[PDB]
Amino acid sequence: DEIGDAAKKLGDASYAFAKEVDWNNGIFLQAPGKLQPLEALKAIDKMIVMGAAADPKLLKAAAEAHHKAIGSVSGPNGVTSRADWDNVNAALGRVIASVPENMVMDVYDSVSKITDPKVPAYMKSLVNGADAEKAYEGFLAFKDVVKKSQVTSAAGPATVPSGDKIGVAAQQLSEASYPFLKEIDWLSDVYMKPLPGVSAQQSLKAIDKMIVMGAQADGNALKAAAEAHHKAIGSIDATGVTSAADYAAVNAALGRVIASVPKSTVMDVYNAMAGVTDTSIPLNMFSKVNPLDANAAAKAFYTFKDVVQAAQ
Amino acid sequence: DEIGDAAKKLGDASYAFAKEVDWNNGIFLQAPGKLQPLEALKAIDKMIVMGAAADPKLLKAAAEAHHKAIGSVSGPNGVTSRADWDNVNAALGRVIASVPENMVMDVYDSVSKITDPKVPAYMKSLVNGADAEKAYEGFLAFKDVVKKSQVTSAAGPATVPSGDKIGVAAQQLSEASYPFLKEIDWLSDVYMKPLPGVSAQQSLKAIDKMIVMGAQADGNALKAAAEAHHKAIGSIDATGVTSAADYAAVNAALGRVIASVPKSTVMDVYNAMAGVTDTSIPLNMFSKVNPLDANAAAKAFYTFKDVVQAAQ
Amino acid sequence: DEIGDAAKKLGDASYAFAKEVDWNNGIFLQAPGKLQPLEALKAIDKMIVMGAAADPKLLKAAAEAHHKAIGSVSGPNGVTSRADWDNVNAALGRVIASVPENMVMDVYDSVSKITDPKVPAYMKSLVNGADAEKAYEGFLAFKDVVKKSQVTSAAGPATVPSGDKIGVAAQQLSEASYPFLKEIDWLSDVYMKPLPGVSAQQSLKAIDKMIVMGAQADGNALKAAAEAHHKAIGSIDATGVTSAADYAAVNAALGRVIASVPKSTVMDVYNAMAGVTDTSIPLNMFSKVNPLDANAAAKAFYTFKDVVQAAQ
Ligand SMILES: CC(=O)O[C@H]1CC(C)(C)C(=C=C/C(C)=C/C=C/C=C/C=C(C)/C=C2C=C(/C=C/[C@@]34O[C@]3(C)C[C@@H](O)CC4(C)C)C(=O)O/2)[C@](C)(O)C1
Ligand SMILES: CC(=O)O[C@H]1CC(C)(C)C(=C=C/C(C)=C/C=C/C=C/C=C(C)/C=C2C=C(/C=C/[C@@]34O[C@]3(C)C[C@@H](O)CC4(C)C)C(=O)O/2)[C@](C)(O)C1
Ligand SMILES: CC(=O)O[C@H]1CC(C)(C)C(=C=C/C(C)=C/C=C/C=C/C=C(C)/C=C2C=C(/C=C/[C@@]34O[C@]3(C)C[C@@H](O)CC4(C)C)C(=O)O/2)[C@](C)(O)C1
Ligand SMILES: CC(=O)O[C@H]1CC(C)(C)C(=C=C/C(C)=C/C=C/C=C/C=C(C)/C=C2C=C(/C=C/[C@@]34O[C@]3(C)C[C@@H](O)CC4(C)C)C(=O)O/2)[C@](C)(O)C1
Ligand SMILES: CC(=O)O[C@H]1CC(C)(C)C(=C=C/C(C)=C/C=C/C=C/C=C(C)/C=C2C=C(/C=C/[C@@]34O[C@]3(C)C[C@@H](O)CC4(C)C)C(=O)O/2)[C@](C)(O)C1
Ligand SMILES: CC(=O)O[C@H]1CC(C)(C)C(=C=C/C(C)=C/C=C/C=C/C=C(C)/C=C2C=C(/C=C/[C@@]34O[C@]3(C)C[C@@H](O)CC4(C)C)C(=O)O/2)[C@](C)(O)C1
Ligand SMILES: CC(=O)O[C@H]1CC(C)(C)C(=C=C/C(C)=C/C=C/C=C/C=C(C)/C=C2C=C(/C=C/[C@@]34O[C@]3(C)C[C@@H](O)CC4(C)C)C(=O)O/2)[C@](C)(O)C1
Ligand SMILES: CC(=O)O[C@H]1CC(C)(C)C(=C=C/C(C)=C/C=C/C=C/C=C(C)/C=C2C=C(/C=C/[C@@]34O[C@]3(C)C[C@@H](O)CC4(C)C)C(=O)O/2)[C@](C)(O)C1
Ligand SMILES: CC(=O)O[C@H]1CC(C)(C)C(=C=C/C(C)=C/C=C/C=C/C=C(C)/C=C2C=C(/C=C/[C@@]34O[C@]3(C)C[C@@H](O)CC4(C)C)C(=O)O/2)[C@](C)(O)C1
Ligand SMILES: CC(=O)O[C@H]1CC(C)(C)C(=C=C/C(C)=C/C=C/C=C/C=C(C)/C=C2C=C(/C=C/[C@@]34O[C@]3(C)C[C@@H](O)CC4(C)C)C(=O)O/2)[C@](C)(O)C1
Ligand SMILES: CC(=O)O[C@H]1CC(C)(C)C(=C=C/C(C)=C/C=C/C=C/C=C(C)/C=C2C=C(/C=C/[C@@]34O[C@]3(C)C[C@@H](O)CC4(C)C)C(=O)O/2)[C@](C)(O)C1
Ligand SMILES: CC(=O)O[C@H]1CC(C)(C)C(=C=C/C(C)=C/C=C/C=C/C=C(C)/C=C2C=C(/C=C/[C@@]34O[C@]3(C)C[C@@H](O)CC4(C)C)C(=O)O/2)[C@](C)(O)C1
Ligand SMILES: CC(=O)O[C@H]1CC(C)(C)C(=C=C/C(C)=C/C=C/C=C/C=C(C)/C=C2C=C(/C=C/[C@@]34O[C@]3(C)C[C@@H](O)CC4(C)C)C(=O)O/2)[C@](C)(O)C1
Repeated sequence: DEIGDAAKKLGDASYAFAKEVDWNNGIFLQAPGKLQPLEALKAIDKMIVMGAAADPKLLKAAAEAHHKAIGSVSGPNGVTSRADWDNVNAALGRVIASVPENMVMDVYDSVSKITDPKVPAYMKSLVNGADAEKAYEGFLAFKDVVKKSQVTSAAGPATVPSGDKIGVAAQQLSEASYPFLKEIDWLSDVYMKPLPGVSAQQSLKAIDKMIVMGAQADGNALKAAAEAHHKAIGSIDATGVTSAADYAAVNAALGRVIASVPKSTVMDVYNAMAGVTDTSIPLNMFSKVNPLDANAAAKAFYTFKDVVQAAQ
Repeated sequence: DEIGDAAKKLGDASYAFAKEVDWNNGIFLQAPGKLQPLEALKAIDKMIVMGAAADPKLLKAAAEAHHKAIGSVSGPNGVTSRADWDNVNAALGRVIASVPENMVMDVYDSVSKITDPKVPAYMKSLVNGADAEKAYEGFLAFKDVVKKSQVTSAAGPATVPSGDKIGVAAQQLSEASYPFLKEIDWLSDVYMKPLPGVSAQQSLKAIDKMIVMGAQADGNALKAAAEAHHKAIGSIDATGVTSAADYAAVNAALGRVIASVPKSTVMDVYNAMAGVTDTSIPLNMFSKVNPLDANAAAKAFYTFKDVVQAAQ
Repeated sequence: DEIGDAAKKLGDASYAFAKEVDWNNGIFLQAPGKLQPLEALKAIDKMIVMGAAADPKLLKAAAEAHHKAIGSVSGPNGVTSRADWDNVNAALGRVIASVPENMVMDVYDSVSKITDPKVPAYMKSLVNGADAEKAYEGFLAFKDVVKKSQVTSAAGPATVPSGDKIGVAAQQLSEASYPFLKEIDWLSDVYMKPLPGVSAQQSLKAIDKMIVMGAQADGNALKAAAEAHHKAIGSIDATGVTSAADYAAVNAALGRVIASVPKSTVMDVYNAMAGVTDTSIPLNMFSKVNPLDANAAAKAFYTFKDVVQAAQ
């Protein structure tokens, strides 16, 4: 199609740059400058709004393209194959075209507000400058083709079930675990400390299982879950804690996402995460909160997941 | 006997409740409400007084019953068999009957002072309420049978060597290690942080080795060691640290306990604990004290254990 | 030779003491009293000056003697064989005789300033006192033989290369990593916290690989690298951080040391260190600094090592 043809031209312009980027650099776990959690949350919110508006089948296809790209990584910089680079870019271009321009620009603007002005020059300094310049000229041509195809209005929101078994169970989980939620330091930098002993390629294989799960999940359930997180961001207090009602709606929506893929897909995520998560990480997190509230939350989670399991 | 027959009736009333308690919940590592270390120490002291007064052969038998019960645990909640539930309850009833009523009530009163009033309702909320009520009615009938057999005066105290090789060596250990003892934060919540990567059932198998060791140990030596801890609690300062003299008496008494079982029984404890203790736990503890005082204490310990080893 | 013959007499006098010392005690990782980092750095500086003045072939031979001695360790206290004790003492005596008396006395004076006056008595208390006294009388006789052979003036400095590929690359590494260097707490006691789960004998086998590497490295390159550290100490600020220029000269000098042994010698060090370094140690260090500056330093290091690798 037009975007796919344009992605091939973009690859001609940009794959030399892609091969030189060191994708295994740990810097990409960090914020693009000083960490500003609530300012960053505004940018994530714009992304969540955009993802909720995007065509669910095109989001699926873009996830699938990234899964395939992970399988073709080679060499010391972690670069995917030329064909997969193009396949990812085409799929993302189709996603971009499925939402109105203002939603895309809102992401750009909100990310630019948290990005240190010196970040582009530092990134470019690690690669061949002419190749980066050629890649960017390629991007500018590509986005013109994307815009030609781009919708001018956003699709409406998802339907939200009420009183289903997961929703009822989520109320109980949320009441039991909100004290724990309120204890957690949502503004900490700890979430960007690296996983001890885990290479980027090993992390990527765990992320892959979540990408695969996303591609399998029900698109309407995913959309509704994104919408619930947008609501929740809007209701935070000064410490970043969402309201109790919005938390419960997040838990219900995520339970419905879990139940929209088979057990094996979810266990693949869990098992891959278990392989990369040092056992001191849960201990460190637990140690920062009230231990009674954490055990109350965990007991409630293990009860809730039985309701999800039955629905799944 | 009368208590054993009553324990069978108690089991008819209470085993349904036992099967539904989630014995693998980590909450039981935590204080029953907000941690109040010096108030809890008062409760532990009442337990120590009671244990020192109890019949050593009945304490032994109760330890043995728990060892046997650990072997029959099954199912997702960690419940022991019906037969072993009864065997534990009978053995504990005999222990209770071997001390005067006031010592038992002193434990109840001192634990009640640290227990949040909402704890019973939270526990009951996790199980079938009718079964918990039936279990408690069973307990009330059982305690009447126990009371009929209960002594009215406490048995006398233990015999204690003075100037034996272990006692002399304990003086040296204690002088070398009291600076370390004083450094430790006895009022911290860290001792209730869980063992990373270790399930409740794995921890239980390590605890089993200590229960086995207690069942083998000399009852008079155990009694004397309990009495030494009661005295040591009496002399604590405002930070919880006992006097140097009472510390030395504890070390001597514990050395005599160690030497009252064979080497293999003690090494079974050590090896099981090594299997559940993350190597960062000793480091974390060491990092909170003066490193010279910790090495002085450790060197003194490894000297002391040679005297214990020879006596053993 | 005269020093070797005298080392045999020293061994007759001191090996009984050596067998008694508990060389596996962790206390030797710690400062000899309260840690005083900048005062200790003055003593290290005197050792660096002395090492830079010492005969490089005799330093090599003394490193080799320690490598051999590690291989003959036996028994619970970690003592090397009698023959290797003598071989080490003779080799060290020859090193001492290769520098002027004032450089040796300067080390003694600067270490004595950081050593708590009670340290000698505590060490002696752990061994047979008569054997320690016999060993010290032996040392006093030995040092008289060493002095008879001792030079009266210091050998000259090393040649400092300029503009070689390693030096040019070190400029770039140093510019990129100086922000990280400035963040590190150089005055912390953390560097003397022990390695979790690693015995002294396991640590010793990792140190052995560095001793072997030192014995193989170019003596002039080692000398120049010592001299660069002496200069860097001279330019420290109140937090202990050397100047940017002296840091760059250290990096250049160390790169030349690395490139003066084959890759396999360096990888033997790395692999042995990987076997004794808990993966939480890099995380703990990373967590104390700016994560962007640490990743900038690391990316620059992995670029720099490619230049070293080509030269090597
Ligand atoms: C249902 C559900 O769960 O959905 C989930 C789905 C996902 C996908 C997983 C997900 C996500 C992530 C999302 C949405 C990411 C969105 C990314 C958007 C990127 C936008 C970009 C780069 C935009 C721009 C705009 C630019 C403009 C450049 C110029 O105008 C400038 C300034 C000046 C002009 O003179 C010239 C110009 C050159 C024209 C530019 O250069 O770039 C999320 C949040 O998890 C939700
Ligand atoms: C650790 C490791 O190894 O990770 C490996 C992981 C993988 C996945 C295997 C891998 C890979 C591939 C990767 C990451 C590819 C990333 C591609 C990103 C593509 C982004 C695109 C196209 C984004 C946009 C945004 C657009 C915006 C367009 C507009 O806003 C613009 C401007 C101006 C408006 O006026 C009009 C507009 C139209 C609204 C657009 O048109 O396009 C790799 C490299 O191997 C690394
Ligand atoms: C199209 C598109 O946009 O896709 C995007 C969609 C998203 C959603 C935005 C997105 C994402 C994120 C995704 C998918 C996240 C997935 C999360 C999965 C979580 C799974 C969990 C917690 C699983 C488990 C399993 C457990 C098991 C526990 C037990 O068995 C254990 C051990 C032992 C038993 O004795 C008891 C037991 C208790 C039974 C547990 O405790 O937990 C992504 C990547 O961006 C792609
Ligand atoms: C910086 C900042 O301020 O950020 C703010 C951002 C927000 C969004 C506003 C905000 C918030 C709210 C947040 C994060 C809420 C998070 C909720 C997470 C819910 C996750 C759920 C339910 C996941 C699961 C996984 C499940 C797995 C189930 C199974 O695998 C299990 C086990 C075992 C299998 O055998 C069977 C199975 C069924 C397969 C399940 O059943 O459920 C907050 C707090 O305000 C912070
Ligand atoms: C570009 C940029 O800046 O992006 C920014 C974007 C954001 C969104 C703003 C952002 C953010 C915030 C994020 C991701 C927050 C994530 C928070 C996660 C918190 C996780 C917690 C608490 C986990 C746990 C696990 C626990 C386990 C407890 C137990 O298992 C334990 C031990 C032992 C068992 O016996 C009992 C048990 C009870 C079961 C616990 O107790 O707690 C950030 C970082 O600012 C970056
Ligand atoms: C030598 C040596 O080392 O010994 C070691 C031995 C051990 C065993 C290992 C050891 C230990 C632990 C010990 C001793 C534990 C002791 C536990 C005691 C439990 C006591 C209980 C539950 C008592 C009560 C009392 C109750 C009263 C209820 C009522 O009166 C109430 C209010 C009102 C009435 O109207 C109705 C009523 C219903 C009548 C009740 O309901 O319960 C230790 C410390 O390590 C020392
Ligand atoms: C992680 C995991 O799996 O752990 C597993 C570990 C095990 C061991 C295998 C296991 C098990 C079994 C367990 C824990 C059993 C516990 C039993 C407790 C019994 C307690 C008893 C009888 C206590 C008392 C107290 C009494 C007090 C009586 C009086 O004070 C009363 C009232 C009133 C006074 O006026 C008169 C009095 C007479 C003075 C009494 O008469 O009796 C299980 C379940 O499998 C879990
Ligand atoms: C009837 C009744 O009431 O029973 C109750 C009685 C109690 C007492 C109240 C009770 C309890 C608690 C109990 C039993 C506690 C037991 C504690 C045991 C501690 C044992 C220790 C530290 C053992 C070791 C072994 C070590 C070995 C070290 C070395 O070998 C190593 C690696 C390598 C060699 O090269 C050098 C070495 C240096 C030689 C060491 O360093 O330490 C309980 C459970 O309540 C039951
Ligand atoms: C909250 C609060 O305030 O609490 C307060 C409570 C108190 C009680 C008042 C208090 C206090 C004092 C305390 C805790 C003192 C603790 C003393 C512990 C002593 C433990 C000893 C000796 C244990 C052992 C184990 C041994 C093992 C020996 C062997 O295995 C070894 C190695 C190797 C084998 O080959 C041979 C072997 C021979 C088998 C041994 O020889 O000895 C304090 C500080 O005031 C705090
Ligand atoms: C190029 C390269 O790689 O260099 C590296 C090489 C190394 C070797 C690895 C290295 C190193 C370490 C170095 C140099 C260590 C130096 C050690 C020196 C020790 C000196 C000693 C014990 C000196 C003395 C002096 C004493 C004097 C005693 C008396 O006078 C006193 C007071 C009073 C008189 O009345 C009696 C007396 C009895 C006469 C004594 O008793 O002891 C370094 C730094 O890494 C650099
Ligand atoms: C964990 C573990 O197991 O580690 C194992 C590691 C090994 C390596 C295997 C091992 C071993 C052996 C070891 C450590 C041996 C150490 C030997 C040290 C020797 C030091 C010597 C000779 C130092 C000096 C200093 C001198 C100074 C002389 C003068 O200044 C003096 C006074 C006075 C001036 O007026 C004149 C002077 C002339 C200037 C001198 O003449 O001599 C062991 C024991 O097995 C432990
Ligand atoms: C004669 C005399 O005086 O001798 C004395 C001389 C001295 C010098 C004073 C002395 C000393 C100290 C010495 C020798 C120190 C030696 C330091 C060596 C440092 C080596 C380092 C960091 C090596 C590496 C290797 C790495 C590998 C990384 C990778 O491969 C990895 C994993 C995976 C790939 O995919 C990518 C990769 C990135 C390629 C790395 O990242 O780092 C001593 C002991 O006193 C003796
Ligand atoms: C207390 C106090 O204040 O102390 C003050 C003390 C000072 C000295 C004044 C001071 C300072 C400065 C300091 C410490 C500087 C430290 C510099 C360290 C440089 C280390 C280097 C370059 C090491 C290496 C190792 C390399 C390995 C390369 C390879 O193995 C690699 C990877 C992979 C293989 O396949 C190939 C290979 C080629 C084999 C390499 O290429 O390089 C400061 C900060 O002021 C503090």
